[PDB]
Amino acid sequence: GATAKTINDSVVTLIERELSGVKNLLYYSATTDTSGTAEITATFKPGTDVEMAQVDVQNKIKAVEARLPQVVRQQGLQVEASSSGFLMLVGINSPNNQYSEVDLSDYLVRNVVEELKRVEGVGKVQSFGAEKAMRIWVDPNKLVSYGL
Amino acid sequence: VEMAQVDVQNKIKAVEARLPQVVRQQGLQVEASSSGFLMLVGINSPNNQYSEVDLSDYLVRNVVEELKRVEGVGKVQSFGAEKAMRIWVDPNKLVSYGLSISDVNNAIRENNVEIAPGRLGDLPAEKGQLITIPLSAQGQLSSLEQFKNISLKSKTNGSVIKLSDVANVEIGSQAYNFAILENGKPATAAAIQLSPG
Amino acid sequence: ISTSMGSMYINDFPNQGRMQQVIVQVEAKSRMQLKDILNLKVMGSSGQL
Amino acid sequence: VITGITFAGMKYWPTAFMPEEDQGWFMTSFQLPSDATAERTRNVVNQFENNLKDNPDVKSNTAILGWGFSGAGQNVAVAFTTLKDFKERTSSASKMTSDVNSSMANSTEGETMAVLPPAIDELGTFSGFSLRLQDRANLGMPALLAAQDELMAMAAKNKKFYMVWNEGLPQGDNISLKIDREKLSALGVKFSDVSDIISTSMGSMYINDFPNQGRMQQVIVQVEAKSRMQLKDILNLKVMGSSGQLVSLSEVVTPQWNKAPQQYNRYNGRPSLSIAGIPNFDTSSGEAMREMEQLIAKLPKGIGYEWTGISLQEKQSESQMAFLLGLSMLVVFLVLAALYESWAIPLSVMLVVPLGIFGAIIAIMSRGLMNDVFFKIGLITIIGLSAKNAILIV
Amino acid sequence: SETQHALGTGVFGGMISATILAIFFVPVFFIFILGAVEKLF
Amino acid sequence: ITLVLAAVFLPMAFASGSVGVIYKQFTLTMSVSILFSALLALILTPALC
Amino acid sequence: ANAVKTAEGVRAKIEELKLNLPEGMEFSIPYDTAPFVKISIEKVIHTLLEAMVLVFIVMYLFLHNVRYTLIPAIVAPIALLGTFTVMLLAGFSINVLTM
Repeated sequence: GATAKTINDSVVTLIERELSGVKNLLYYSATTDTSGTAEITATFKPGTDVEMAQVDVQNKIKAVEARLPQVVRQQGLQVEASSSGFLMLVGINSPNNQYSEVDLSDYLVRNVVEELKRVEGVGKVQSFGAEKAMRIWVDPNKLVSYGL
Repeated sequence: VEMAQVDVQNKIKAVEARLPQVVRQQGLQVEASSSGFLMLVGINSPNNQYSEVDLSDYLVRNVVEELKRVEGVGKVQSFGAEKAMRIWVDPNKLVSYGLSISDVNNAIRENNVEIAPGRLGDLPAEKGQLITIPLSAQGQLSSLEQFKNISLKSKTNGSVIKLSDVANVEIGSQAYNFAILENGKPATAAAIQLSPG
Repeated sequence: ISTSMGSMYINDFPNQGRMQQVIVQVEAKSRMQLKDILNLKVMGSSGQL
Repeated sequence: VITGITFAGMKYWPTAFMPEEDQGWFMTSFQLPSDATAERTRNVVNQFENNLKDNPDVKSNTAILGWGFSGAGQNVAVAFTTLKDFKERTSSASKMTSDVNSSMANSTEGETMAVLPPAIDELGTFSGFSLRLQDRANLGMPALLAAQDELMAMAAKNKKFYMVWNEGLPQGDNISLKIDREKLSALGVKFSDVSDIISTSMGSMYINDFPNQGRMQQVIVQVEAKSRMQLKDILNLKVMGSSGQLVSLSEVVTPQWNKAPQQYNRYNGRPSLSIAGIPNFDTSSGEAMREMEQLIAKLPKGIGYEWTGISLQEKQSESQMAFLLGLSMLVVFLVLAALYESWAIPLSVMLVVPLGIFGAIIAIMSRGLMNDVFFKIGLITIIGLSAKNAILIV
Repeated sequence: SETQHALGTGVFGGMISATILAIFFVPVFFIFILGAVEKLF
Repeated sequence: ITLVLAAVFLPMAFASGSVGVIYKQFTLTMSVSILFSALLALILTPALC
Repeated sequence: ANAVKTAEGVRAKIEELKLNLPEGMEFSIPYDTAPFVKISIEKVIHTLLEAMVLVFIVMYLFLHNVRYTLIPAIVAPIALLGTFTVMLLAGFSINVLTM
């Protein structure tokens, strides 16, 4: 519930303020987009272990938790390690079109993603599909007409 | 230090939800011990032109980030207080209008509430839409005067009263508990720690 | 009693790009003596403090 | 004289980090203006597919609509195109990327740029040079974009740059409603009342989970699509009032259009914009970096630059080569002196290295391959081999 | 091909140069360098 | 010859950056292979001859 | 993590997933990076073999005798075999640069 400018002013700057202490740091960048998520990246000297870097980053970014606004602190700051490169792309397609795209995505999400994750060496599985949900579309004219 | 800090971090997570709501609002601050004390940076005002809060707010905004650019400087800790909006309500005037402090708190909550931004054209979109643009609105008080104009509804007469009517609105140190004086004058102090190696 | 004699934190507001705190309390002059504390009243069920 | 000539041969020949390689795939990044919807990105991607349909040198090409590196939105897309095995293929990925770039430059609704795979595993998301343009004097966010535009304008003419672009979401326009407090107070409608209608006007609200075939599935509610398209829907939202007459937002809020950057990027703690470019043929990566450094020298005071990714490693490798060579030569000299119990024997062996250097430099010049890390490894090896012949004699 | 080419070209040229020239230059280098100290004595 | 050749590649293996990692592989392979070849030349080949 | 092993495991798991795939759906691998790795290592190994053959040829030409050129030629395989053990002990791996 905020604009990119407000996110940059509030959370991003405060978070980057504490990244300087981390041992073996090389460069730190940050991106704030209108989508709604702020992403900071920290790069360490070649050869540094990722495990210690992650714990150092988490510990030294806790310092701003109180300084950050309430919603960010309650939601949580997520620290991970991402290579940013895909080696394999798997997919499901229906040439006959008997099963719609939504059903295809649901079938991929329900079973395929976890089964691939259990395969060792699969750090992450970004599924460009969405599991189904109840979708309720309210007509504001109807609600206001009835006073709801 | 990192291993112990992460261990205590993980362990204290369990009871985070069992502390009082007020306590959780401020948030617990875990921190490892600091070794590597270089010096302190102290903005003393001999002429008494500025107070502790103003000097702290100048140091944090302009010099705290500015100094970290020094090679070999790891972290900086600021002693001082950060400004915050204070609403010192007169109890007798509240009695005159038949209002209580809880009413003032509710008014502050209601008037100062953020608005969720949206995007026109956001998917899903009916076929034929060719434009998408963010739409935003502001609903948060952002200045001393506007906080003074926070509306309060009276009971006996039903008139609308500014918040200044039954209170004094100002900006002061968030915590008044502690104070720092250098040469008998207001001061704030930032301490410097090494970066590793 | 908590809000009048203890600082009660309400929400955040934007000031010069930084989120600062909103705090409500009774004026320091009134929170001075025990009698003044006793003078503090409550909203009544019938509307009488 | 041989030593003198080989000295300049080392000093002046261009430099690079890693040879470019054809790995059978390439990336096409589609970027539409900030006002673009999903349909326009879909159309440009379809045209891209139409162009790549008729070439038997491509196995298949997958496009992710709505996702892209350096930004995700309705105006971004990335297409992964993979080519057939080398033997069947008759054109390298570079030629195909050039063809795609030309075809899309001919007619498209946005900027689309075909890039070869990055040489190193994770040094950037493309091949070429990446730069971060930072504001070092707090000039202002609007002025940084003007400086960036000046940089593109002055860099377009240069031969050394095949093509240079901004790697990020472009600027855009936003409607910022202004809520008048005293209007709402006089009309009697609570401010929270006008806040909570805007909050739920076009946002997504989650309520609870329902079981579907024994799987917990969220329940999401959102204002119907027809009612979150233009400013009229938000501008026409009606809220019940104390007086008994419904008041729409139009009476109590003011629509304001403003021009603002959609995405904000920072590098090393200071506001910045990302820029990407491809070194032009006949020009090494180092030459392009030097040219762009001289171009940056001309921008207004307060605009600085930094090299991120493979470029910084290239510069570091270029810097440390002299010290590496000097230390290697000193180590070999000391080892020879220790092994032969004399101070004059090693020097004769050491003097031979320039002879191999003249011939390593000559070979790289003759084929034209730019100076790179493998060339330095070859130089180190030839030092030892020439020392190995001089030892055999002396 | 390019990765192999870059690694091979430099070493090929350097070895050729340090083979053809060295057999004719190392004798002169050794003789004159030792004659320097001989003259010093 | 073996000592000279092995010593040459050692300094470069200690360079920093990604290029240092690139150099480490070459240093290991070349130096260890050269040492093994010298060991074999000293031990095995006389017996075969 | 290793891309080759991960890709092999993913393909193996797709082998199992295919059995339960509902009729009308089809698995696909639009973008794969597995080939190029093995192709590059195999090509560099082939170049290694070619270099071995060429050095054998030159040694045979200069020595003029099969046994004489055999005595040095055997050395290279043993040195490389010891180098592989040293690499395994040192924690490094097999890659195009080492090859």
